[PDB]
Amino acid sequence: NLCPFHEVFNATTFASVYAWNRKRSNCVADYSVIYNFAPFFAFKCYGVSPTKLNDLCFTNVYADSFVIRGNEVSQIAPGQTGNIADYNYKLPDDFTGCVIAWNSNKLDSTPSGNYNYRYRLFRKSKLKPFERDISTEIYQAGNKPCNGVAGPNCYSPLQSYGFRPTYGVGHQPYRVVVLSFELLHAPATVCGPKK
Amino acid sequence: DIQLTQSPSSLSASVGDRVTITCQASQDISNYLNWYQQRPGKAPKLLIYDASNLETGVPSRFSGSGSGTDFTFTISSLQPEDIATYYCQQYDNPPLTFGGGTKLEIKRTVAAPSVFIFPPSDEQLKSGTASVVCLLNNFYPREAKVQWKVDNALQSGNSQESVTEQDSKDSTYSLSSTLTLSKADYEKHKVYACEVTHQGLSSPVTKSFNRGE
Amino acid sequence: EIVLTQSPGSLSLSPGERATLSCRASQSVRSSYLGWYQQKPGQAPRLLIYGASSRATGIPDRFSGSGSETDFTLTISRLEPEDFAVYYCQQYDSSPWTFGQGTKVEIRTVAAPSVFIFPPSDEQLKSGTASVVCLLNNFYPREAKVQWKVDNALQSGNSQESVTEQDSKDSTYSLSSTLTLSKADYEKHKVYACEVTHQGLSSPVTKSFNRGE
Amino acid sequence: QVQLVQSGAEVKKPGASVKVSCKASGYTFTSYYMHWVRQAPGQGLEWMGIINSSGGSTSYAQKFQGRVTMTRDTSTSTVYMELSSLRSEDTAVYYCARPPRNYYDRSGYYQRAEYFQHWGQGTLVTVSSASTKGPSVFPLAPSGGTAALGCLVKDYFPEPVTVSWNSGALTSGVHTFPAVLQSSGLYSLSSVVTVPSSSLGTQTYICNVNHKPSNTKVDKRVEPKS
Amino acid sequence: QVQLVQSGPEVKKPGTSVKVSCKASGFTFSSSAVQWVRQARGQRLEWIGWIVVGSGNANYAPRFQERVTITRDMSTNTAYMELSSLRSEDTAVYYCAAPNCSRTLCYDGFNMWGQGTMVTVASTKGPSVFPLAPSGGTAALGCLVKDYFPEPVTVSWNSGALTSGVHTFPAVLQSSGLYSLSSVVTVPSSSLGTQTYICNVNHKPSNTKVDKKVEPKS
Repeated sequence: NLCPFHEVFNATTFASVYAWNRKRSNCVADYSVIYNFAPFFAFKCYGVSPTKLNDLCFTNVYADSFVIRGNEVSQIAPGQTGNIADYNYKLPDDFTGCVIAWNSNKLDSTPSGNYNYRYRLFRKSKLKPFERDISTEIYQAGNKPCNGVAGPNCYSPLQSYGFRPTYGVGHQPYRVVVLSFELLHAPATVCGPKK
Repeated sequence: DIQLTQSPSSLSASVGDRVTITCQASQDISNYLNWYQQRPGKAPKLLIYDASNLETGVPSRFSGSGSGTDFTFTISSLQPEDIATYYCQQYDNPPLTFGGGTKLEIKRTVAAPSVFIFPPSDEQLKSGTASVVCLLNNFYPREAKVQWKVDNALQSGNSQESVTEQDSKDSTYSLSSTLTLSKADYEKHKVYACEVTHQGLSSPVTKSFNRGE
Repeated sequence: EIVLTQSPGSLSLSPGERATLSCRASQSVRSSYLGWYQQKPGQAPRLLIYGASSRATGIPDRFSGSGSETDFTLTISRLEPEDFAVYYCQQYDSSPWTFGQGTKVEIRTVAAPSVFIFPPSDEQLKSGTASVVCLLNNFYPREAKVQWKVDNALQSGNSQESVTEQDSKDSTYSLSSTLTLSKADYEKHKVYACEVTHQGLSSPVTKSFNRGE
Repeated sequence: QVQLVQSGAEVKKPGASVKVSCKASGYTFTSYYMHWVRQAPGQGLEWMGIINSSGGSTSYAQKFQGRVTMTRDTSTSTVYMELSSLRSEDTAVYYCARPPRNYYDRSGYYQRAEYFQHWGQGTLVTVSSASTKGPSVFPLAPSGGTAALGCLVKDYFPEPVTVSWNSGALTSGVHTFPAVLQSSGLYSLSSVVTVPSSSLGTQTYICNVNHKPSNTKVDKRVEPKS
Repeated sequence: QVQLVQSGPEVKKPGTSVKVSCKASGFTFSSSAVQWVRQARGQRLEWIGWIVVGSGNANYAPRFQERVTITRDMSTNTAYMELSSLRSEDTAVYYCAAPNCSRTLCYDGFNMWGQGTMVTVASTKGPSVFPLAPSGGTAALGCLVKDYFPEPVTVSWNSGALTSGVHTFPAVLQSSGLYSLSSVVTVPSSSLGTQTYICNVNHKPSNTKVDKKVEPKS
């Protein structure tokens, strides 16, 4: 009976970038509730003007939440390359939506290191747009069967960040929420407070 | 239009040194300033965007800073592959403009050249022209002297030199000297030599050959 | 740890015929994580074959490999002069990646050494120590004797010998014998000789000089 | 995998026109702006203009307004740049560049992101009245050590020629010297490579020379003189 | 021209900690992995340990697991190996190897190799270079590089323009504890009064660069 944005932004724990969470309607997109979490940077909404979002209607709205590090926040954008952009979360080049990222060193960092947030390091192919990969197969440096053995020329495809409060901003955790505005040939379910 | 003055024109530093380049805008351009790297014969490669943001895959030794009119590009530890010409570009207002460019050169230890000599091919001798070549491979510094001798007679004005850019790996240079003669004048003599003088050589190194031997 | 047995420890064979080298594993090794390396004397090793039977890029067809679970074999079809080096097998299967002991390969016809003698330089005589040198150049086999004579008096305990490895072109050796004396004892005598005995010499070859002549 | 492949180098007379293509692949073509930047031989970079790959709307720099036209073909994912009324000041290497997508901030203001993340290999346009001549490729034969061999690419116009070794399989120790401008107005360069002298009797060395303005492709086998 | 270039030789008194590094160039570094081995003069090769530059996971040999630390810096494409508590028998030539890895696939064998850097575990002394003068046949001349600690000295002839017929003998260790070797070359006797012969000796531990001219004695 309303758009529960807090459930995505006020959530206690975000998902790892290789297993990014998706949530998706029938509601009023009152985006002001997101400011309880302060403005950050680079809304970088592509194809969508956010000051018009309060008087626009869409079929659905997809909130993809995860956590990466600082110097990778720039990869969450159409047509970007890199570790996260190729092997974890891929945005399409015709992406009509927004990306809201903010520092969370206060939330996702512990003195011993938050090794719960993980990211994919090896993959034989680059990810298609909005494609999730939760594989655990050990990649082999070469063309051989590790048979699960993680060691010589046989690498665990996932690595942990290990966020600590003492890291630089380029290595500090950042919470990311990607908002995809789905306009299908169907009745609109999410309207702005001004319709 | 907005004018970008890039400084210096060129500089030479050793591997591991701190390199600093400056770019001043004629007007306030906020942080809308990018830094590109162009290797010889290649297209410009974006290293920094929006004054201080690193492009994906750019080493952490590269950095940018500045807001307004003065901007700084910094390499914290110069590496052999960093050989190139660097450009600053603003997009605060069209038309987009680029800086004059800054050519980065590397200072390394003295390396003596390896000298080779190449007689003209029979396929070229069929054409009436003979091109003898003298190669000076992998040397530093750039300065060197090549002297052509035909039957011990010194030549001049019938040769042209060509130097390669600083190799992106060993930071050395390579030079080629082409001597051009007519087929009659080439067949009229016997000994053909190129004498090389360089800082890494205690004595001039002469590479020679005899025609038809 | 996976012990790598190497057999034989030494292998003396003339160039041309088939060469077989065995690498034995302490326990079964998956025939894929395995490589063979050639280390030339005073050089970094270089890969020849990986996966026991797959030839790497840049290696001629004359080298081949036989792979099994515990036995591994390297066969040279035609031995070449530059193929005389040490061969090591390595497994990438289980850490630690142990190395084989290495099978050294050598051989040629008897070649007599060319003997030269070098008095101490004046620049060295300024320092108070005199060094006389006797060079035995290009010989085979490796066994030979140098004997120093100072005024026909045989020397012992004041000479040191050094031998180069088998040359990559003619498969010969070279030796240098250094006789170290004090300047006073060097000036107290006149004739200085080195006498060489080798299989290629029917009589001992003596090379001598006179001090200050 | 974002690829921008430009057309071959051309030579045009002063006053004529030229059209350079840039085929894009590996990404959604119509989602990005395409810019053109030219660089004169030994000079800096000069921004020419921008085209929207979806609608085709263009924006040119003032000094090129009236001489340059940028077009786009979505079915082939190709951006074209045509320059008319050519002068000697237009002889240059022309690059097609792709920056990322522009965006909006919170206050609803259009934010441009014009930092060129991808580039084409460039296209050399030579404005000259001289004729096009294909080069001649002569072998530079080598005579446990290290030997040097190569190929002399002589008497061609205009630049450039591209020389590879063994179809690109041999890149170690290769030095392709810049072309010298002889007194005859023709260009001549040499491409050399140092190899082990033990590999001279086993490995085959073939230099591949390409001069596209004259449609010349030559594979010269370099052997020791016998 | 894919290659793996490392630092020069270091020579450090016992008890200290030594840092060796290998910088790779020409290929995708993050995809590959670097193995570190060592070899003593006259003995077999021994495997110290291997690290994955992309993952950062380092595996060490059981013998040296406590005393080695293998790290990597991905910004400069460099792999580091640190040895703590240097013991006198640890003197050896250290090598670093890595397969030729592109972005997509990796070469199945350790294709590329480092040049090999020697490590000696006394004080440093520069050598003295003395001429060994020649006296249509064949003459022999050379250079005696005496009284240097430690190895290695590198001797070229005419800055590398003279290679055929050159024998650089392995260094001998004198009773004083200092090393000495000789580098000789055989030339035609008809060139002694035409061609100049200069031996270029380099002892990098003592920053000694010498170019000695060898003439027939007069």
